Amino acid sequence: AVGRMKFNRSLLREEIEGSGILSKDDIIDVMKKLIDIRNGKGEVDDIDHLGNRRIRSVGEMAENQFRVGLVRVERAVKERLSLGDLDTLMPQDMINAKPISAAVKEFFGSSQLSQFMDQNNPLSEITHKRRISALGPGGLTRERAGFEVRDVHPTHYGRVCPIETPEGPNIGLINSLSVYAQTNEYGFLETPYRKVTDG
Amino acid sequence: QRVLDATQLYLGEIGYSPLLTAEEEVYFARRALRGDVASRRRMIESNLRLVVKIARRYGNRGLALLDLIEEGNLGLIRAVEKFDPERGFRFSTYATWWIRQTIERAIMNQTRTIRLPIHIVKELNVYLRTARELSHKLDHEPSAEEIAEQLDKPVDDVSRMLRLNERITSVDTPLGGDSEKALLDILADEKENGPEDTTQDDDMKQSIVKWLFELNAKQREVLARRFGLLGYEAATLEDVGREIGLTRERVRQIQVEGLRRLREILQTQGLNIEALFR
Amino acid sequence: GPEEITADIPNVGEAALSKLDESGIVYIGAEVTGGDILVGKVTPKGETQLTPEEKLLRAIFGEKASDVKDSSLRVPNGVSGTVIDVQVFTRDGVEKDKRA
Amino acid sequence: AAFRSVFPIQSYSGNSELQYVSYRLGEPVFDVQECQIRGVTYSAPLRVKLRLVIYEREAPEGTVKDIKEQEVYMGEIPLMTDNGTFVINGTERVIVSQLHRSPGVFFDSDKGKTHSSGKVLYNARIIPYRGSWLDFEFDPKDNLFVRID
Amino acid sequence: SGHPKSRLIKKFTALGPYIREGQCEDNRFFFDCLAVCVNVKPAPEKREFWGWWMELEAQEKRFTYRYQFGLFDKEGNWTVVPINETEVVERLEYTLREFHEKLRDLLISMELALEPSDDFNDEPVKL
Repeated sequence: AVGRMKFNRSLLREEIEGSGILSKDDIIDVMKKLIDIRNGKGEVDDIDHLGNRRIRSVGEMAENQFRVGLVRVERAVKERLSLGDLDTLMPQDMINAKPISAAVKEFFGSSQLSQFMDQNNPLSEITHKRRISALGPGGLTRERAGFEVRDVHPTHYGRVCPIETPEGPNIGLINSLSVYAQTNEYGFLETPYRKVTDG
Repeated sequence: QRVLDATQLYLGEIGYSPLLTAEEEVYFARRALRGDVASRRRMIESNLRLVVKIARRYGNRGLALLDLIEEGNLGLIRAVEKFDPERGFRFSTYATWWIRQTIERAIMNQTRTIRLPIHIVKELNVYLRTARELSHKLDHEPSAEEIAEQLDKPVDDVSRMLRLNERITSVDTPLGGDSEKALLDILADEKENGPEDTTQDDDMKQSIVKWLFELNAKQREVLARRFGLLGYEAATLEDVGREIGLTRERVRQIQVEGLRRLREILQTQGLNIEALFR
Repeated sequence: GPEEITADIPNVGEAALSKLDESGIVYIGAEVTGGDILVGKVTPKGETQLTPEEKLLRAIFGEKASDVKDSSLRVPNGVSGTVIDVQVFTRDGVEKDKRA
Repeated sequence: AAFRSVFPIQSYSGNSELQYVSYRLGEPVFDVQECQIRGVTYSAPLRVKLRLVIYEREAPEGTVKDIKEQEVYMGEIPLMTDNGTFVINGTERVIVSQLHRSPGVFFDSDKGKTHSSGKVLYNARIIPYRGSWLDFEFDPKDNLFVRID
Repeated sequence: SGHPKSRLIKKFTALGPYIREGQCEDNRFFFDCLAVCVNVKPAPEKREFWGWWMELEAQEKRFTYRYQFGLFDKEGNWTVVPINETEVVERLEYTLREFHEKLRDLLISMELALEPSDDFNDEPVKL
């Protein structure tokens, strides 16, 4: 839903939802927009801009790991089903508990992001929980993190702290969330502002 | 020009034989079992796709795919070796047993780095199947006690067979996530003594030899051949009875006398039983 | 064989075995320090085949050989604390001792 | 969402299909204090109610001769405690939230030399949450070149 | 050789379990089809076969065949003796006729002729 929203908002469509897969007019519109970007009309984006950067969390990544367990259970169930019999067999042996448990425990036990709580303060607990790291699965590493994602942005204001990042090899990859910085329906970091009316 | 990996070349290769009909299979086996090698070549060369089909199911065990295929090939060669066309059966039903069993024995043999035998692996697979069926009844991991309950076998036996399912780890994997510390940095060479224990032993040996030469000759020859210490062999009291001093009781007597003198000599240097044995 | 837990550990004197109870675990509240025995663990071994220097030593002092080796949990070097808690787990079927 | 995504699983057109009904989560046998002491995780089991359907022969979308509902178990999800922490093997772990690039089209340029003439070569890139990538890079001769993964 | 002579043995092996490759000669090829066992009971080596056995003679004009019948002995040879039994003779004749049909279609595909020998006239099969 997020990718289709960012898509139809990037090539200027009125819908913000649709088919999660591509279509012909999607690819043709991306081609025409790229061509217009060559001819001058339209400008390039930037990755560090926080309208182009989500926030995955425990629910999102845990559901992804649960899907990763279930596709292997789907492979094993298609192996059990079509082969052999029909049967009047019951669906208690066609499903092995240990792959799904293995997947979700492999995430929660030792992922990149499953870290020990640095529990030697209240403050250390809170700022471990409110961590915005850009490493891990689907994220870059320290060796090939150029000077752009290390940098601060004019969009960080109100979303990500500019002075709380651990110096060292990962400067500005282990950013910390601001105080009031909420999180969208989709996941980009939104921040409160109080509306000036007429004056 | 094929892309040169081993799997694509093989799977493209095996299709160059038409699959045989039943009368065709029977005639080829009739020619094969009387010693015509071309018939054997045709029968084994055609049913390779059967081996890939059967060994397709045995994937994602310890062996890679082409290992499973090649081990099924051995059983297929065994199957044409012992096929009978006189039962009238289709060849696939008889060869399926041989190929399936010789890939099963392959996974039982060449998977574990410490090779468990066949019957131990079948006994462990009995328990793992029981645990897989027991996990849906109590919705947690069935214990060693639970499997020993459901099979009514002794708990120590099931505990032993599950401990023989250790999944022997690597050494070269790093620890703690950060790629700076594998098990070579953690493990200590336990059999090799360092310089401290190695110099304590040599100093103790020289001290023993010095104290023995501090003791008189008749005592220390008994105490030397008695333990094989001062360049001698560890002899019996009966043996040094016939060899040096004919009264075995006197050999025991001079041994106790030398031990008392050495007790005094050791305790003069402050080394008591608390000193040498904490 | 099984590694036992008892407080009869070979080649250690009473000076460290004062702090354990009779069940091989230390007392709660005991002021332990660097090197003292917390939990006395005897471990079985076999085929000793002693070098004749240790044979002569154990014959000088009359000491017996020990078929059980000592793998007791002692305190690491440097840390001197106060034992505030002992949690004893047991596999089912194993007999709990007096401490557990 | 994950179940209704991957389920129903059907056979290899084998007139049989495993569908999903509803799930439910169990009660943890150990609360957080006892499971921090005991060294186990703080988890709860999901008893997924499933149903195995059997399509009939000569029945493409004909009826089912045999359906069978059976509440099955699989896995054990660690429950998040009341502060945002988990208990995994006696310890206390915190799943750090990740900031990744948003899926969808992404019209980056090149803006480097990369040509020995300094021409810029714009490239679209279509990142999904799951699936194969797609670029459309320009070439220095103003050729438009797709590339897939 | 003095013919194409090397593709044809491949066509014969593609024809089916009939050509004995080692029993071929210069411009002369061999064919047999083991079809009826004499007994089921003994070992698969010691199971003799009721079958026919014909040789060839290769000319660029025509292909020459001489038919024979008999048994395949345990020693690995053939002896011209027919068993007076109807349906096994019909089995040998029917399989032989299918083989001859496939071989005739093969030499049709190379546009050759299928001539019987001077000694085919003593064979009790129809061809």
